[PDB]
Amino acid sequence: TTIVSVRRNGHVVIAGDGQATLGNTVMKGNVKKVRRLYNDKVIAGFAGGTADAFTLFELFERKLEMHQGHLVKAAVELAKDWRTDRMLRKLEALLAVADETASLIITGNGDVVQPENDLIAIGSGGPYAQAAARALLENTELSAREIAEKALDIAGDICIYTNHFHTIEELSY
Amino acid sequence: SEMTPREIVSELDKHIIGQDNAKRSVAIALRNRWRRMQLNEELRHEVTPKNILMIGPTGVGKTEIARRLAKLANAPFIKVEATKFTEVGYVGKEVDSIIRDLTDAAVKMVRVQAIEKNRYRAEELAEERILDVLIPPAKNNWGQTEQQQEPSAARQAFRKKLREGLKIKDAMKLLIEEEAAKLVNPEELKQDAIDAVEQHGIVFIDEIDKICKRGESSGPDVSREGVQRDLLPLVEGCTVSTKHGMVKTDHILFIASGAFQIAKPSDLIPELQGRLPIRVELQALTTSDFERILTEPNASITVQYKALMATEGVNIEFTDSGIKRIAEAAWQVNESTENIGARRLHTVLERLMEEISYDASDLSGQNITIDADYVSKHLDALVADEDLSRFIL
Repeated sequence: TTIVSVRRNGHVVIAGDGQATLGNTVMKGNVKKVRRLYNDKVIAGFAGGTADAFTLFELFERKLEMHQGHLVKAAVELAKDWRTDRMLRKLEALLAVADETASLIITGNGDVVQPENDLIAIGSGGPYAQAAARALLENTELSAREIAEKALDIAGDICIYTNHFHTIEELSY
Repeated sequence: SEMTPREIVSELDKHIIGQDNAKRSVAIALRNRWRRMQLNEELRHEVTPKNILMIGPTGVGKTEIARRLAKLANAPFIKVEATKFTEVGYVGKEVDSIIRDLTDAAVKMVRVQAIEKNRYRAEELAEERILDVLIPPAKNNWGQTEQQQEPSAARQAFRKKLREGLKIKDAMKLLIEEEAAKLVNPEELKQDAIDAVEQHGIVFIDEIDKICKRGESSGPDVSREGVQRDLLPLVEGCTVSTKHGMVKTDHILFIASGAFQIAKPSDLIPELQGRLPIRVELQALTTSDFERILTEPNASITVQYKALMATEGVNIEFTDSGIKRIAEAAWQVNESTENIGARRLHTVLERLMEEISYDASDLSGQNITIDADYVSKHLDALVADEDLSRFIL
Protein backbone atom coordinates (compact mmCIF):
# COMPACT_ATOMS: atom_id res chain seq x y z
CA THR A 1 0.00 0.00 0.00
CA THR A 2 1.07 3.64 0.10
CA ILE A 3 0.43 6.36 2.65
CA VAL A 4 1.63 9.92 2.01
CA SER A 5 1.52 12.79 4.46
CA VAL A 6 2.35 16.34 3.44
CA ARG A 7 2.32 19.61 5.34
CA ARG A 8 2.23 22.99 3.64
CA ASN A 9 1.10 26.32 5.05
CA GLY A 10 -1.72 25.82 7.52
CA HIS A 11 -2.64 22.43 6.13
CA VAL A 12 -1.29 18.93 6.72
CA VAL A 13 -2.69 15.79 5.16
CA ILE A 14 -2.47 12.01 5.11
CA ALA A 15 -3.58 10.15 2.02
CA GLY A 16 -3.55 6.41 1.38
CA ASP A 17 -4.65 3.99 -1.32
CA GLY A 18 -7.30 1.28 -0.98
CA GLN A 19 -5.71 -1.90 -2.27
CA ALA A 20 -5.26 -4.86 0.03
CA THR A 21 -3.31 -7.71 -1.51
CA LEU A 22 -2.93 -11.43 -0.88
CA GLY A 23 -0.40 -13.34 -2.94
CA ASN A 24 -0.77 -11.90 -6.41
CA THR A 25 -4.49 -11.17 -6.17
CA VAL A 26 -6.30 -8.12 -4.91
CA MET A 27 -8.41 -9.02 -1.87
CA LYS A 28 -10.14 -5.67 -1.50
CA GLY A 29 -9.79 -2.47 -3.46
CA ASN A 30 -11.48 0.11 -1.22
CA VAL A 31 -9.69 -0.37 2.09
CA LYS A 32 -9.82 2.74 4.27
CA LYS A 33 -6.17 3.36 5.18
CA VAL A 34 -6.70 6.82 6.69
CA ARG A 35 -8.86 8.05 9.58
CA ARG A 36 -9.40 10.74 12.23
CA LEU A 37 -8.67 10.30 15.94
CA TYR A 38 -8.81 12.18 19.26
CA ASN A 39 -11.94 14.23 18.51
CA ASP A 40 -10.84 14.81 14.90
CA LYS A 41 -7.79 16.69 16.19
CA VAL A 42 -5.45 13.92 15.01
CA ILE A 43 -5.26 12.37 11.55
CA ALA A 44 -3.56 9.04 10.99
CA GLY A 45 -2.82 6.41 8.38
CA PHE A 46 -1.78 2.77 8.58
CA ALA A 47 0.01 0.32 6.34
CA GLY A 48 -0.96 -3.21 7.32
CA GLY A 49 -3.52 -5.05 9.42
CA THR A 50 -6.89 -3.36 8.91
CA ALA A 51 -7.58 -4.36 12.51
CA ASP A 52 -4.08 -4.24 14.00
CA ALA A 53 -4.38 -0.57 13.14
CA PHE A 54 -7.70 -0.40 14.98
CA THR A 55 -6.06 -1.72 18.16
CA LEU A 56 -3.09 0.62 17.72
CA PHE A 57 -4.94 3.87 16.81
CA GLU A 58 -7.07 3.42 19.91
CA LEU A 59 -4.20 2.85 22.32
CA PHE A 60 -2.48 5.81 20.70
CA GLU A 61 -5.61 7.85 21.27
CA ARG A 62 -5.31 6.55 24.82
CA LYS A 63 -1.86 8.11 25.03
CA LEU A 64 -3.07 11.50 23.81
CA GLU A 65 -5.76 11.10 26.49
CA MET A 66 -3.85 11.72 29.71
CA HIS A 67 -0.73 13.33 28.26
CA GLN A 68 -2.44 16.63 27.49
CA GLY A 69 -2.32 15.85 23.79
CA HIS A 70 1.37 16.20 23.10
CA LEU A 71 1.51 14.31 19.81
CA VAL A 72 5.25 13.53 20.10
CA LYS A 73 5.20 12.28 23.71
CA ALA A 74 2.09 10.12 23.32
CA ALA A 75 3.69 8.78 20.13
CA VAL A 76 6.88 7.64 21.87
CA GLU A 77 4.83 6.31 24.80
CA LEU A 78 2.90 4.20 22.29
CA ALA A 79 5.86 2.71 20.47
CA LYS A 80 7.06 1.98 23.99
CA ASP A 81 4.01 -0.17 24.82
CA TRP A 82 4.04 -1.42 21.24
CA ARG A 83 7.56 -2.85 21.35
CA THR A 84 7.01 -4.26 24.86
CA ASP A 85 3.66 -6.02 25.48
CA ARG A 86 3.47 -9.45 23.88
CA MET A 87 0.01 -8.46 22.69
CA LEU A 88 1.09 -5.28 20.90
CA ARG A 89 4.53 -6.71 20.01
CA LYS A 90 2.61 -9.38 18.08
CA LEU A 91 0.95 -7.09 15.52
CA GLU A 92 2.90 -5.56 12.63
CA ALA A 93 2.01 -2.31 10.84
CA LEU A 94 3.38 1.07 9.79
CA LEU A 95 1.81 4.06 11.54
CA ALA A 96 1.78 7.59 10.10
CA VAL A 97 0.17 10.19 12.36
CA ALA A 98 0.00 14.00 12.02
CA ASP A 99 -1.53 17.02 13.80
CA GLU A 100 -1.38 20.88 13.96
CA THR A 101 2.02 20.54 15.65
CA ALA A 102 3.88 17.91 13.62
CA SER A 103 3.61 14.67 11.67
CA LEU A 104 5.68 11.55 12.32
CA ILE A 105 6.10 7.79 11.72
CA ILE A 106 5.64 5.12 14.42
CA THR A 107 6.83 1.52 14.03
CA GLY A 108 6.82 -1.76 15.89
CA ASN A 109 10.54 -1.39 16.57
CA GLY A 110 9.55 1.22 19.12
CA ASP A 111 10.72 3.82 16.62
CA VAL A 112 9.40 7.41 16.38
CA VAL A 113 10.64 9.10 13.21
CA GLN A 114 9.85 12.57 11.84
CA PRO A 115 10.88 12.84 8.15
CA GLU A 116 12.59 16.00 6.89
CA ASN A 117 9.82 18.46 6.03
CA ASP A 118 7.12 16.50 7.87
CA LEU A 119 6.86 14.56 4.60
CA ILE A 120 5.86 10.93 5.18
CA ALA A 121 5.71 8.16 2.58
CA ILE A 122 5.27 4.64 3.97
CA GLY A 123 4.09 1.37 2.43
CA SER A 124 5.39 -0.52 -0.58
CA GLY A 125 4.95 2.68 -2.60
CA GLY A 126 6.30 5.21 -0.11
CA PRO A 127 9.51 5.80 -2.14
CA TYR A 128 7.65 6.62 -5.35
CA ALA A 129 5.17 8.77 -3.43
CA GLN A 130 8.04 10.66 -1.82
CA ALA A 131 10.09 11.10 -5.00
CA ALA A 132 7.03 12.71 -6.60
CA ALA A 133 5.89 14.52 -3.46
CA ARG A 134 9.36 16.02 -3.50
CA ALA A 135 9.58 17.14 -7.12
CA LEU A 136 6.38 19.05 -6.38
CA LEU A 137 6.94 20.53 -2.92
CA GLU A 138 10.27 21.57 -4.46
CA ASN A 139 9.16 23.16 -7.73
CA THR A 140 5.51 23.96 -7.13
CA GLU A 141 3.07 26.06 -5.12
CA LEU A 142 0.47 23.25 -4.96
CA SER A 143 -1.33 22.73 -1.66
CA ALA A 144 -0.59 19.98 0.85
CA ARG A 145 -3.63 18.11 -0.46
CA GLU A 146 -2.80 18.55 -4.14
CA ILE A 147 0.71 17.12 -3.69
CA ALA A 148 -0.26 14.27 -1.36
CA GLU A 149 -2.92 13.26 -3.86
CA LYS A 150 -0.86 13.75 -7.01
CA ALA A 151 2.10 12.03 -5.38
CA LEU A 152 -0.21 9.17 -4.31
CA ASP A 153 -1.50 8.65 -7.84
CA ILE A 154 2.04 8.51 -9.19
CA ALA A 155 2.87 5.79 -6.67
CA GLY A 156 -0.22 3.81 -7.60
CA ASP A 157 1.00 3.90 -11.20
CA ILE A 158 4.39 2.40 -10.42
CA CYS A 159 3.59 0.17 -7.41
CA ILE A 160 1.95 -3.13 -8.22
CA TYR A 161 0.65 -3.22 -4.65
CA THR A 162 -1.19 0.10 -4.71
CA ASN A 163 -4.38 1.23 -6.40
CA HIS A 164 -5.94 4.59 -7.20
CA PHE A 165 -8.61 4.51 -4.52
CA HIS A 166 -7.89 7.40 -2.15
CA THR A 167 -8.90 8.24 1.40
CA ILE A 168 -7.67 11.66 2.49
CA GLU A 169 -7.92 13.55 5.73
CA GLU A 170 -6.80 17.10 6.42
CA LEU A 171 -6.09 19.47 9.28
CA SER A 172 -6.25 23.27 9.08
CA TYR A 173 -4.72 25.76 11.50
CA SER B 1 10.31 32.68 71.42
CA GLU B 2 12.12 30.47 68.90
CA MET B 3 15.65 30.79 67.55
CA THR B 4 16.41 32.60 64.32
CA PRO B 5 17.58 30.82 61.16
CA ARG B 6 21.23 31.71 61.80
CA GLU B 7 20.77 30.39 65.32
CA ILE B 8 19.22 27.22 64.00
CA VAL B 9 21.98 26.81 61.43
CA SER B 10 24.43 27.31 64.30
CA GLU B 11 23.04 24.57 66.49
CA LEU B 12 23.08 22.41 63.39
CA ASP B 13 26.73 23.21 62.79
CA LYS B 14 27.33 21.62 66.18
CA HIS B 15 26.56 18.28 64.58
CA ILE B 16 26.84 18.31 60.81
CA ILE B 17 29.87 19.31 58.82
CA GLY B 18 29.28 21.40 55.74
CA GLN B 19 26.06 21.06 53.80
CA ASP B 20 25.29 24.71 54.68
CA ASN B 21 22.57 25.29 52.13
CA ALA B 22 20.62 22.25 53.35
CA LYS B 23 20.90 23.75 56.84
CA ARG B 24 19.65 27.18 55.83
CA SER B 25 16.85 25.44 53.95
CA VAL B 26 15.73 23.26 56.81
CA ALA B 27 16.28 26.29 59.04
CA ILE B 28 13.78 28.46 57.20
CA ALA B 29 11.18 25.72 57.46
CA LEU B 30 11.45 25.73 61.25
CA ARG B 31 11.48 29.52 61.61
CA ASN B 32 8.37 29.70 59.47
CA ARG B 33 6.44 27.53 61.90
CA TRP B 34 7.11 30.23 64.46
CA ARG B 35 6.26 32.87 61.86
CA ARG B 36 2.91 31.17 61.27
CA MET B 37 1.82 31.21 64.91
CA GLN B 38 2.52 34.95 64.77
CA LEU B 39 -0.42 35.63 62.44
CA ASN B 40 -4.18 36.24 62.34
CA GLU B 41 -6.64 33.35 62.43
CA GLU B 42 -7.27 33.75 58.72
CA LEU B 43 -3.70 33.49 57.50
CA ARG B 44 -2.80 30.79 60.04
CA HIS B 45 -4.99 28.53 57.92
CA GLU B 46 -3.71 29.42 54.44
CA VAL B 47 0.01 29.26 55.33
CA THR B 48 1.18 25.66 54.85
CA PRO B 49 4.53 24.08 55.60
CA LYS B 50 7.25 24.85 53.10
CA ASN B 51 8.22 21.22 52.52
CA ILE B 52 11.74 20.44 51.36
CA LEU B 53 13.31 18.09 48.85
CA MET B 54 16.95 17.20 49.46
CA ILE B 55 18.99 16.12 46.45
CA GLY B 56 22.33 14.44 47.05
CA PRO B 57 24.37 11.23 47.30
CA THR B 58 24.43 8.73 50.18
CA GLY B 59 25.61 9.44 53.69
CA VAL B 60 26.54 13.11 53.30
CA GLY B 61 24.13 14.47 55.88
CA LYS B 62 20.56 14.42 54.55
CA THR B 63 18.98 12.37 57.34
CA GLU B 64 21.26 13.72 60.12
CA ILE B 65 20.18 17.23 59.31
CA ALA B 66 16.51 16.20 59.44
CA ARG B 67 17.07 14.33 62.71
CA ARG B 68 19.03 17.15 64.36
CA LEU B 69 16.47 19.68 63.15
CA ALA B 70 13.65 17.69 64.79
CA LYS B 71 15.69 17.34 67.98
CA LEU B 72 16.39 21.04 68.08
CA ALA B 73 12.67 21.68 67.81
CA ASN B 74 11.90 18.77 70.13
CA ALA B 75 9.54 17.74 67.34
CA PRO B 76 8.33 14.17 66.90
CA PHE B 77 10.30 12.79 63.97
CA ILE B 78 9.94 9.75 61.79
CA LYS B 79 11.95 8.32 58.87
CA VAL B 80 10.30 6.28 56.11
CA GLU B 81 11.45 4.54 52.92
CA ALA B 82 9.33 5.53 49.92
CA THR B 83 9.80 2.23 48.03
CA LYS B 84 8.27 0.43 51.02
CA PHE B 85 4.86 1.22 49.60
CA THR B 86 5.47 0.06 46.04
CA GLU B 87 5.25 -3.40 47.59
CA VAL B 88 1.53 -2.76 48.21
CA GLY B 89 1.02 -4.16 44.70
CA TYR B 90 1.52 -7.49 46.44
CA VAL B 91 0.53 -6.63 50.01
CA GLY B 92 2.95 -3.92 51.12
CA LYS B 93 1.45 -1.45 53.56
CA GLU B 94 -0.53 1.77 53.34
CA VAL B 95 0.99 5.24 53.50
CA ASP B 96 -1.37 6.42 56.24
CA SER B 97 0.85 4.23 58.43
CA ILE B 98 3.44 7.02 58.24
CA ILE B 99 1.18 9.35 60.20
CA ARG B 100 0.18 6.53 62.50
CA ASP B 101 3.73 5.35 63.13
CA LEU B 102 4.59 9.03 63.60
CA THR B 103 1.96 9.34 66.30
CA ASP B 104 3.12 6.20 68.09
CA ALA B 105 6.63 7.60 68.33
CA ALA B 106 5.13 10.99 69.16
CA VAL B 107 3.45 9.25 72.10
CA LYS B 108 6.47 7.21 73.22
CA MET B 109 7.82 10.77 73.34
CA VAL B 110 5.30 12.76 75.35
CA ARG B 111 5.31 9.77 77.71
CA VAL B 112 9.03 9.29 78.42
CA GLN B 113 9.24 13.09 78.32
CA ALA B 114 6.54 13.37 80.98
CA ILE B 115 7.47 10.38 83.14
CA GLU B 116 10.78 12.23 83.33
CA LYS B 117 9.34 15.70 83.95
CA ASN B 118 7.85 14.01 87.02
CA ARG B 119 10.18 11.25 88.28
CA TYR B 120 11.93 13.79 90.50
CA ARG B 121 8.91 15.19 92.36
CA ALA B 122 7.39 11.71 92.55
CA GLU B 123 10.57 10.78 94.40
CA GLU B 124 10.25 13.56 96.98
CA LEU B 125 6.60 12.93 97.71
CA ALA B 126 7.74 9.31 97.91
CA GLU B 127 9.96 10.29 100.81
CA GLU B 128 7.12 11.98 102.67
CA ARG B 129 5.39 8.71 102.38
CA ILE B 130 8.19 6.57 103.84
CA LEU B 131 9.17 9.37 106.26
CA ASP B 132 5.48 9.31 107.23
CA VAL B 133 5.68 5.53 108.17
CA LEU B 134 8.74 6.10 110.38
CA ILE B 135 7.15 8.98 112.00
CA PRO B 136 4.07 11.12 111.40
CA PRO B 137 6.04 13.92 113.03
CA ALA B 138 4.23 17.38 113.24
CA LYS B 139 0.75 17.61 112.18
CA ASN B 140 -2.15 20.00 112.64
CA ASN B 141 -1.13 21.04 115.52
CA TRP B 142 0.41 18.72 118.07
CA GLY B 143 2.78 20.95 120.00
CA GLN B 144 3.82 24.60 119.90
CA THR B 145 2.68 26.89 117.10
CA GLU B 146 6.19 28.26 116.51
CA GLN B 147 9.21 26.67 118.22
CA GLN B 148 7.45 23.41 119.06
CA GLN B 149 5.50 23.47 115.78
CA GLU B 150 8.09 22.30 113.26
CA PRO B 151 8.14 18.45 113.45
CA SER B 152 11.13 18.09 111.12
CA ALA B 153 13.71 17.75 113.93
CA ALA B 154 13.65 13.98 114.33
CA ARG B 155 12.03 13.41 110.93
CA GLN B 156 14.81 15.35 109.21
CA ALA B 157 17.63 13.31 110.76
CA PHE B 158 15.49 10.29 109.95
CA ARG B 159 15.12 11.45 106.35
CA LYS B 160 18.86 11.85 105.78
CA LYS B 161 19.63 8.55 107.50
CA LEU B 162 17.28 7.12 104.87
CA ARG B 163 18.24 8.86 101.62
CA GLU B 164 21.92 8.09 102.15
CA GLY B 165 21.40 4.81 104.00
CA LEU B 166 8.85 -4.35 102.15
CA LYS B 167 12.37 -2.92 102.08
CA ILE B 168 12.48 0.87 102.26
CA LYS B 169 14.29 0.97 98.91
CA ASP B 170 12.18 -1.82 97.43
CA ALA B 171 9.03 -0.18 98.79
CA MET B 172 9.90 3.30 97.54
CA LYS B 173 10.29 2.17 93.93
CA LEU B 174 6.84 0.59 94.15
CA LEU B 175 5.73 3.96 95.54
CA ILE B 176 7.58 5.75 92.74
CA GLU B 177 5.63 3.78 90.15
CA GLU B 178 2.50 4.51 92.18
CA GLU B 179 2.84 8.22 92.85
CA ALA B 180 4.17 9.13 89.40
CA ALA B 181 1.17 7.49 87.73
CA LYS B 182 -1.27 9.06 90.18
CA LEU B 183 0.29 12.32 89.01
CA VAL B 184 0.04 11.76 85.25
CA ASN B 185 -3.21 12.42 83.38
CA PRO B 186 -3.36 9.81 80.54
CA GLU B 187 -6.10 11.81 78.78
CA GLU B 188 -4.10 15.03 78.33
CA LEU B 189 -1.10 12.78 77.75
CA LYS B 190 -2.76 11.10 74.75
CA GLN B 191 -3.95 14.44 73.34
CA ASP B 192 -0.48 15.74 74.16
CA ALA B 193 1.31 13.79 71.42
CA ILE B 194 -1.48 14.54 68.94
CA ASP B 195 -1.02 18.30 69.26
CA ALA B 196 2.70 17.68 68.73
CA VAL B 197 2.26 15.57 65.61
CA GLU B 198 -0.11 18.19 64.22
CA GLN B 199 1.93 21.23 65.21
CA HIS B 200 5.54 20.02 64.86
CA GLY B 201 5.48 16.63 63.19
CA ILE B 202 8.34 15.99 60.83
CA VAL B 203 8.27 13.23 58.25
CA PHE B 204 11.46 12.27 56.40
CA ILE B 205 10.82 10.37 53.18
CA ASP B 206 13.97 8.74 51.85
CA GLU B 207 14.19 7.33 48.30
CA ILE B 208 11.52 9.60 46.87
CA ASP B 209 13.46 9.29 43.63
CA LYS B 210 12.97 5.51 43.55
CA ILE B 211 9.28 6.27 43.00
CA CYS B 212 9.48 8.22 39.74
CA LYS B 213 9.37 6.81 36.23
CA ARG B 214 11.46 5.88 33.19
CA GLY B 215 9.86 4.12 30.22
CA GLU B 216 11.12 0.99 32.02
CA SER B 217 7.75 -0.80 32.10
CA SER B 218 4.04 -0.10 32.50
CA GLY B 219 3.51 -2.23 35.60
CA PRO B 220 6.44 -0.90 37.72
CA ASP B 221 5.82 2.79 36.97
CA VAL B 222 2.16 2.46 37.94
CA SER B 223 3.03 1.04 41.35
CA ARG B 224 5.83 3.57 41.79
CA GLU B 225 3.62 6.56 40.92
CA GLY B 226 1.03 4.91 43.14
CA VAL B 227 3.05 5.76 46.23
CA GLN B 228 3.38 9.37 45.08
CA ARG B 229 -0.36 9.50 44.51
CA ASP B 230 -1.05 8.02 47.93
CA LEU B 231 1.36 10.59 49.36
CA LEU B 232 -0.63 13.64 48.14
CA PRO B 233 -3.28 13.72 50.86
CA LEU B 234 -0.63 13.58 53.61
CA VAL B 235 1.20 16.44 51.92
CA GLU B 236 -1.82 18.47 50.63
CA GLY B 237 -3.53 18.20 54.02
CA CYS B 238 -5.80 15.42 55.23
CA THR B 239 -7.07 13.47 58.26
CA VAL B 240 -5.64 10.14 59.37
CA SER B 241 -7.15 7.65 61.80
CA THR B 242 -4.84 6.98 64.76
CA LYS B 243 -4.83 4.34 67.50
CA HIS B 244 -4.71 7.34 69.85
CA GLY B 245 -7.02 9.69 68.01
CA MET B 246 -7.31 11.46 64.66
CA VAL B 247 -4.53 13.58 63.21
CA LYS B 248 -4.41 16.47 60.72
CA THR B 249 -1.31 16.15 58.56
CA ASP B 250 -1.95 19.72 57.36
CA HIS B 251 1.03 21.14 59.25
CA ILE B 252 3.43 18.28 59.46
CA LEU B 253 6.71 19.27 57.83
CA PHE B 254 7.99 17.03 55.05
CA ILE B 255 11.54 16.59 53.98
CA ALA B 256 11.70 14.34 50.94
CA SER B 257 15.15 13.01 50.09
CA GLY B 258 16.49 11.70 46.73
CA ALA B 259 19.90 11.05 45.10
CA PHE B 260 18.18 11.67 41.66
CA GLN B 261 21.02 10.30 39.55
CA ILE B 262 18.65 8.10 37.38
CA ALA B 263 15.44 10.22 37.71
CA LYS B 264 14.85 13.92 38.15
CA PRO B 265 12.62 15.96 40.48
CA SER B 266 10.73 17.04 37.35
CA ASP B 267 9.69 13.37 36.87
CA LEU B 268 7.84 13.53 40.18
CA ILE B 269 4.09 13.87 39.78
CA PRO B 270 2.91 17.53 39.45
CA GLU B 271 0.81 17.64 42.56
CA LEU B 272 3.84 16.62 44.59
CA GLN B 273 6.34 18.93 42.90
CA GLY B 274 4.04 21.74 43.94
CA ARG B 275 4.23 20.53 47.51
CA LEU B 276 8.03 20.49 47.59
CA PRO B 277 8.57 24.28 47.10
CA ILE B 278 12.12 24.10 48.46
CA ARG B 279 14.77 22.16 46.57
CA VAL B 280 18.29 21.83 47.95
CA GLU B 281 21.46 20.01 46.98
CA LEU B 282 23.94 18.38 49.31
CA GLN B 283 27.52 17.81 48.25
CA ALA B 284 29.65 14.69 48.29
CA LEU B 285 32.09 14.79 51.19
CA THR B 286 35.82 15.26 50.78
CA THR B 287 38.65 13.69 52.77
CA SER B 288 38.84 17.04 54.56
CA ASP B 289 35.18 16.72 55.41
CA PHE B 290 35.93 13.27 56.80
CA GLU B 291 38.71 14.52 59.07
CA ARG B 292 36.38 17.16 60.47
CA ILE B 293 33.54 14.67 60.86
CA LEU B 294 35.93 12.40 62.69
CA THR B 295 36.60 15.00 65.42
CA GLU B 296 34.60 18.26 65.18
CA PRO B 297 30.99 17.24 65.91
CA ASN B 298 30.56 17.81 69.63
CA ALA B 299 29.85 14.12 70.11
CA SER B 300 31.97 12.91 67.23
CA ILE B 301 32.67 9.18 66.99
CA THR B 302 36.19 9.97 68.10
CA VAL B 303 34.97 11.78 71.19
CA GLN B 304 32.60 8.86 71.69
CA TYR B 305 35.36 6.28 71.53
CA LYS B 306 37.50 8.31 73.90
CA ALA B 307 34.73 8.18 76.54
CA LEU B 308 34.14 4.47 76.19
CA MET B 309 37.81 3.74 76.71
CA ALA B 310 37.86 6.10 79.72
CA THR B 311 35.05 3.98 81.10
CA GLU B 312 37.71 1.26 81.17
CA GLY B 313 40.22 3.64 82.69
CA VAL B 314 42.23 4.03 79.50
CA ASN B 315 43.21 7.36 78.03
CA ILE B 316 42.96 7.38 74.25
CA GLU B 317 44.48 10.19 72.22
CA PHE B 318 44.20 10.70 68.49
CA THR B 319 46.96 12.32 66.50
CA ASP B 320 46.07 14.83 63.81
CA SER B 321 47.93 12.71 61.29
CA GLY B 322 46.27 9.60 62.69
CA ILE B 323 42.93 11.26 62.08
CA LYS B 324 43.97 12.26 58.55
CA ARG B 325 45.29 8.78 57.86
CA ILE B 326 41.95 7.36 59.08
CA ALA B 327 39.89 9.68 56.85
CA GLU B 328 42.12 8.80 53.92
CA ALA B 329 41.49 5.12 54.59
CA ALA B 330 37.72 5.58 54.49
CA TRP B 331 37.95 7.63 51.30
CA GLN B 332 40.15 5.15 49.49
CA VAL B 333 37.84 2.25 50.25
CA ASN B 334 34.82 4.30 49.13
CA GLU B 335 36.55 4.95 45.82
CA SER B 336 38.36 1.65 45.36
CA THR B 337 35.12 -0.21 46.10
CA GLU B 338 31.62 1.15 46.74
CA ASN B 339 31.07 4.76 47.90
CA ILE B 340 28.92 4.87 51.00
CA GLY B 341 29.71 8.35 52.27
CA ALA B 342 30.68 9.16 55.85
CA ARG B 343 29.20 5.85 57.04
CA ARG B 344 32.54 4.36 56.11
CA LEU B 345 34.30 6.29 58.89
CA HIS B 346 32.43 4.20 61.44
CA THR B 347 33.51 0.86 59.95
CA VAL B 348 37.10 1.95 59.44
CA LEU B 349 37.41 3.65 62.85
CA GLU B 350 35.79 0.66 64.49
CA ARG B 351 38.18 -1.87 62.85
CA LEU B 352 41.10 0.34 63.75
CA MET B 353 40.19 0.02 67.44
CA GLU B 354 39.13 -3.64 67.70
CA GLU B 355 42.31 -4.74 69.44
CA ILE B 356 42.29 -1.81 71.87
CA SER B 357 38.54 -2.09 72.48
CA TYR B 358 39.08 -5.70 73.55
CA ASP B 359 42.28 -5.22 75.57
CA ALA B 360 41.10 -1.93 77.11
CA SER B 361 40.01 -3.55 80.39
CA ASP B 362 43.58 -4.76 80.88
CA LEU B 363 45.33 -1.63 79.70
CA SER B 364 43.58 0.13 82.56
CA GLY B 365 45.68 3.07 83.60
CA GLN B 366 47.69 3.39 80.39
CA ASN B 367 48.06 6.19 77.87
CA ILE B 368 47.30 4.76 74.46
CA THR B 369 48.01 7.11 71.61
CA ILE B 370 46.56 6.35 68.19
CA ASP B 371 49.00 7.92 65.75
CA ALA B 372 49.64 7.85 61.99
CA ASP B 373 51.83 4.79 62.48
CA TYR B 374 49.26 2.84 64.45
CA VAL B 375 46.63 3.59 61.87
CA SER B 376 48.71 2.55 58.87
CA LYS B 377 49.83 -0.49 60.86
CA HIS B 378 46.24 -1.59 61.29
CA LEU B 379 44.50 -0.46 58.09
CA ASP B 380 46.73 -0.23 54.99
CA ALA B 381 46.71 -3.98 54.32
CA LEU B 382 42.92 -4.18 54.46
CA VAL B 383 42.48 -0.99 52.48
CA ALA B 384 44.95 -2.15 49.85
CA ASP B 385 43.31 -5.56 49.38
CA GLU B 386 40.05 -4.72 47.63
CA ASP B 387 38.25 -8.05 47.95
CA LEU B 388 39.05 -8.05 51.67
CA SER B 389 37.66 -4.50 51.77
CA ARG B 390 34.23 -5.55 50.53
CA PHE B 391 33.89 -7.94 53.47
CA ILE B 392 35.82 -6.26 56.24
CA LEU B 393 35.27 -2.54 55.70
